[PDB]
Amino acid sequence: EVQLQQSGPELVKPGASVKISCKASGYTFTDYYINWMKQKPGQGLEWIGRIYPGYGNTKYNDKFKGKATLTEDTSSNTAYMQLNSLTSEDTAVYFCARSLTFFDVWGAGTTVTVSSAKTTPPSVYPLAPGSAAQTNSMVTLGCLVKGYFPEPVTVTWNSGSLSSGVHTFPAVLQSDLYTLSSSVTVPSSTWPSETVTCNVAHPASSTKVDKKIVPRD
Amino acid sequence: PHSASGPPDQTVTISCSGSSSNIEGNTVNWYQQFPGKAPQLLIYGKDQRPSGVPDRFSASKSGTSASLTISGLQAEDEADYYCAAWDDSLNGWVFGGGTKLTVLGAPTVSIFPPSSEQLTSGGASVVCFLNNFYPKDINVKWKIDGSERQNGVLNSWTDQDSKDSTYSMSSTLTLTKDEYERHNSYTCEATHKTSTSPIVKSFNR
Repeated sequence: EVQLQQSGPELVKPGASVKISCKASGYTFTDYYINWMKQKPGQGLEWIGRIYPGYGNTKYNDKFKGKATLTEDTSSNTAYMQLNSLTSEDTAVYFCARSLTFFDVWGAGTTVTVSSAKTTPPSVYPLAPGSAAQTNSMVTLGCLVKGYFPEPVTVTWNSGSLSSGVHTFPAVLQSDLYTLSSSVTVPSSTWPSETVTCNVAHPASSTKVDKKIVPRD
Repeated sequence: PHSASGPPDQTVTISCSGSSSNIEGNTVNWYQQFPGKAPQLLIYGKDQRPSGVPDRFSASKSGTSASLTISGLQAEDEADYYCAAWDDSLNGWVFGGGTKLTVLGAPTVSIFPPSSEQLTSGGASVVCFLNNFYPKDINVKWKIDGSERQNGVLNSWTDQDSKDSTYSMSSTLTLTKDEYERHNSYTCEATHKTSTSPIVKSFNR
């Protein structure tokens, strides 16, 4: 099947450079005109650059002309976006698209954060109930992911097997550190019967930690 | 509009206007960006449906005025709809604002004391669940020994859940270990239209 997968994002200092790649599969890559579309935090979609399988190679948003270079390697089925002289305005999720008119296929997107702040791994704290009032029926467990930078972190419960009854709250920024929480509601007979764990990944610092939820004494 | 709150089964319509005619060449498309997903094209060439898109969607318009209609809204329809032209139609390609959707809203209903592990670091965070509620509007207050606290509270809402169409919020109150230990009662108080009196959860050290 058709898929686009981006990689190369992360933290970059203003003026620094980053190179994003998109890996295409499930279609004849050489046939299609490919683009990058970006979305700044809490804002709308914005076209960045296009490359068509012609004799030449490209179109650019005016603001990125001279700083960004869009290229492709048809032999590796890969699209590239070289970003130099990055500004704070460049912070956003970058999506690779394979339009036909018309962006019919999109990548998952990759977050690029242009900031002076340092990479800081998250402290992950298991949130076990501190009251016996909430027993039986449904028990709610928590995971607190505190003091990290930059976004994003990934939170799963039991490596993904626990999908339903999960609320992962959007992170709050405070003094260049993000904190988020995630709650999970399971039947009380599942916990502490069987293990419940939260899995936190912070690829910006290569942090990958699992915190088993153990009941309090 | 910049909004759109429709009940399941009812019709919805979105309008899009362009400053210049774009009926030529292509090229007017409609995209849908479901929460936590990449945009997905539903209609191209004004009224042609993309593969997989339900019959419920219909696109029309001409010149500078465009409309996207959904004869019957289903839970899976929620998200952000965008209007867009062709990058090679008028260059450069541009998108409409936000599909009419923008909001608030971020607690927890179920309260948690700081873990022993955190207290060791010299910090103390109290966390407060407010799950599966509607409407999104809700007010959460923190009281430490009866006194309301505004400083050091982080709130954060989830997008509307496609399974039950409810929202959930998380509210965290972060104090130093020293200040946490100089007080006894910690309360999370939620004001929501569903209850005449605020819902209260608390614990005492």
